Amino acid sequence: SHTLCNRCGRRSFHVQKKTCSSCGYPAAKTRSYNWGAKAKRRHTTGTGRMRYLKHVSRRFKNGFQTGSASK
Amino acid sequence: SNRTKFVRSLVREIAGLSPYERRL
Amino acid sequence: SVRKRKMNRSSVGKATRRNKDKQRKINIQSNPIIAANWDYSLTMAQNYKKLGLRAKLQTPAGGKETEVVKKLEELASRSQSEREEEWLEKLYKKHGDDYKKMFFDKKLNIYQQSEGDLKRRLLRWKKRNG
Amino acid sequence: VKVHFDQAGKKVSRRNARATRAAKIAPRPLDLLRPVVRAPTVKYNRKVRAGRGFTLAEVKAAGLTAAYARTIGIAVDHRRQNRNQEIFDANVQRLKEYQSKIIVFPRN
Amino acid sequence: GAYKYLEELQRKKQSDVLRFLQRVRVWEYRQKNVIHRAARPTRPDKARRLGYKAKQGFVIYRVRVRRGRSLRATAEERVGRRAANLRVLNSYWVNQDSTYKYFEVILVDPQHKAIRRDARYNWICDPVHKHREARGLTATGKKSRGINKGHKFNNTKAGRRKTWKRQNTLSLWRYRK
Amino acid sequence: AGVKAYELRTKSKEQLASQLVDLKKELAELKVQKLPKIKTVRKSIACVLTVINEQQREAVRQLYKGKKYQPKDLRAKKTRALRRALTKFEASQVTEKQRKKQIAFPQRKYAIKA
Amino acid sequence: TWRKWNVKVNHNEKRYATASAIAATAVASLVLARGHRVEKIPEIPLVVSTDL
RNA sequence: GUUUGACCUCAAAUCAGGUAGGAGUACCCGCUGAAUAUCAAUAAGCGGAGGAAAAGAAACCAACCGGGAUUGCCUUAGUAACGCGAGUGAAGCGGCAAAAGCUCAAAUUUGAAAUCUGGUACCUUCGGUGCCCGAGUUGUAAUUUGGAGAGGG
RNA sequence: GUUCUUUGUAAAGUGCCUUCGAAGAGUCGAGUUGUUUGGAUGCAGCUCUAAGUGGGUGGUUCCAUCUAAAGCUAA
RNA sequence: AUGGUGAA
Ligand SMILES: [Zn+2]
Repeated sequence: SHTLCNRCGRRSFHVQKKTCSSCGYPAAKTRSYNWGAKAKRRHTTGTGRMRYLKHVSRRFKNGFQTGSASK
Repeated sequence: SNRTKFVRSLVREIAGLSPYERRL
Repeated sequence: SVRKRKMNRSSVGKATRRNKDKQRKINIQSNPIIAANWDYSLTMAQNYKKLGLRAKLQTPAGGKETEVVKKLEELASRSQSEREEEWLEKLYKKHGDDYKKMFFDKKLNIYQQSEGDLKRRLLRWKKRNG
Repeated sequence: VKVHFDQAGKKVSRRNARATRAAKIAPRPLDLLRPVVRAPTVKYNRKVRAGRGFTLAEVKAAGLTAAYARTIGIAVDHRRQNRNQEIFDANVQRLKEYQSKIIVFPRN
Repeated sequence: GAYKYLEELQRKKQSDVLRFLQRVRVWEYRQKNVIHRAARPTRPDKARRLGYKAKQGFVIYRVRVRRGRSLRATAEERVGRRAANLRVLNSYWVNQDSTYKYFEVILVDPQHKAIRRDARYNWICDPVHKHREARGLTATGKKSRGINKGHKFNNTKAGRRKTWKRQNTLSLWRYRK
Repeated sequence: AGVKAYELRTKSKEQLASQLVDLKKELAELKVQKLPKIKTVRKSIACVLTVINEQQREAVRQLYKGKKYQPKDLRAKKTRALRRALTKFEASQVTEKQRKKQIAFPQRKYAIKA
Repeated sequence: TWRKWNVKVNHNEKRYATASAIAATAVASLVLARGHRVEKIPEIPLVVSTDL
């Protein structure tokens, strides 16, 4: 009935309906609801690698400076 | 203001009477 | 929260900022005289009283001139353009001190300046030059 | 349900903000001179209290303009009228005392 | 100025001249899309008094809304959704009939350097002004919100939900009163 | 151990490419064996590639020297929200009337004792 | 979190308690019963010069 | 003119310079919204922002010898008022925290659209200048926002 | 504090005399229908639609206070 | 009751 979803890979992509019940694929918005507090936590930001969000705090501390050290 | 009164009179003559005013 | 735990577990490290002490300390940055006499050990009201100044103009809520002399002593610490000067000189030569005649000069008083303005400008020119 | 555990924290923050304002506004007293006001509601009319700002008539009678007065630390309120000679005289005297006590540094 | 004459003429809305103008303009617009770019406003006095200026950065849009969430609010929301890169400042009525009601909305582009360097209009470039119609900050939105002074707006002076929260909260101090 | 970046800074594009090719050949030869030298050559390859990229980026910046609308790659990476939030000059812009009012009646510094 | 933590005390009662505590210090026997090794103090209450 | 030009309108370009989705969501704003009075402008849903948001300088509050932006607290007060039944429930005045006023439409710069976007070459590059291009006259700058204000001496 | 520049018959303020002296319409308002309020107000579909010594809010002949139908603004 | 899931 369901199949792997490219966006999330949760194996919840309905074959007949061609939609993912978990992440809402292919809808642009990611499916989420307030009553699904555990569901939101399972997919809340920070559960992944956070390749870019991690360094934002460090960059802000320096005022987003650019260049190089003067040695 | 005299100018305002003149403008109001000019507009009154230009616009004529409204359909509800024409009943008078 | 999930993000806080991830950050704590991540090897990137926290962007630590220690500024609690700096909230209590504030340096005066609007007067050189006050800075030399201001004492951070005392409070705002105490410092103002020590300097001899009022920290409140209205009746404050709840219960409660050796320096002002320097402030008082601190209190004791335009021309005409070349073209304007030439224009004034032309009119002065053509009419001298005859302000009324100068006013009606059609081909020298290009700008219809009043008698008062003309005489004031001429007096300024005379004082500056002669 | 909100509990004001921060009461001490709020007071400390207010004091720190006042100290910062003083540091930035060291020469000035942090306050604008306010006029005396008689309240409506006869239950309180006996009480005199500070107002928002001096009326234009009072400022004119004090020998200064509203635009200049504001730069010297005088609150100006153009909404309040004047209907009492005693209050007007008191406000004029207060403004005169303020002018005689203020010291203004040169702009040079 | 001529704008006073325009305002006075527009005061007599039911004049036979304005009736002809309106019935011509509605028919002309009926052959155009629901939302389309307008070359210039049809009511220069209203736009000028609403803050519109004929300079690079301002945009005029005409939108048609079904008669019978006010109609002006719906028009503002639609134009904002379509004009995502522009900010809705104000709008005014321009026509009506038995089937449709037409409103004109003026938009300012904050990306244009003319607006950014305009001291009298650069305020809209602040991110807090994004989608003013969405939060009902426009003239029509504020009017629908009941924001005003006096007893007639005591229950809706500033925030109908905020007062309910304030009167439903239980304030407890460290030392009980 | 390995190559030094400070030595490779002054090398030319052709010399850097030749060094990269030699390092790649060495890595390919070592892969057949399967040995810390593999790590050293891998690090040298990365250093050479980084030096080449740095040289290319500075050359690109030089060709776009001073002219408006440089490539977005060289533009600031601060954040999306800071490209908006009008710059200092735009924010400081003030109408002539307000400037005249400020000049006529600038905020004065004063104290109230006498 | 809204449980009572602070106790309101009359200001007059607070001053009374402070005065009683201050007075209690004047009795050496009472101070001795408090556990302080005041057995060798030259005088009670102990008064010292301001240079301290 | 059995032509050639001014515009206005409408399309297109792998055109140059730009922005929009979405994520997060404790607080903010709007819409919608249950389990005739009550749970209720709650729960849930949708859209839109920031470090705060909204509101904000009265077609205000008062009937006084009057107060004078908005906002938060105590008080007003469990009062007025209502549903007079269970129950809901304000607001002025008063004290406190912090205070800042302004910008357009409106009456001719007409003795000079004096305004502004963009391209180009430089410099002291969050911008400035010479030139060009285009917008603007169906109004871009200064002068006025009721506290009046404007032409003159 | 230190150093170069201003200028151009350039821009403002004070008191007096003089000649003038604009003000957000399908908007206010009434009617009706849905909606909210403990407020009878406000919100909302639609017929009509207001005046400039005019209009809104309050009471015993009216007297008191502002000038809505645009917008910005830290605490 | 609100929002979703699969099932002809
Ligand atoms: Zn999926």
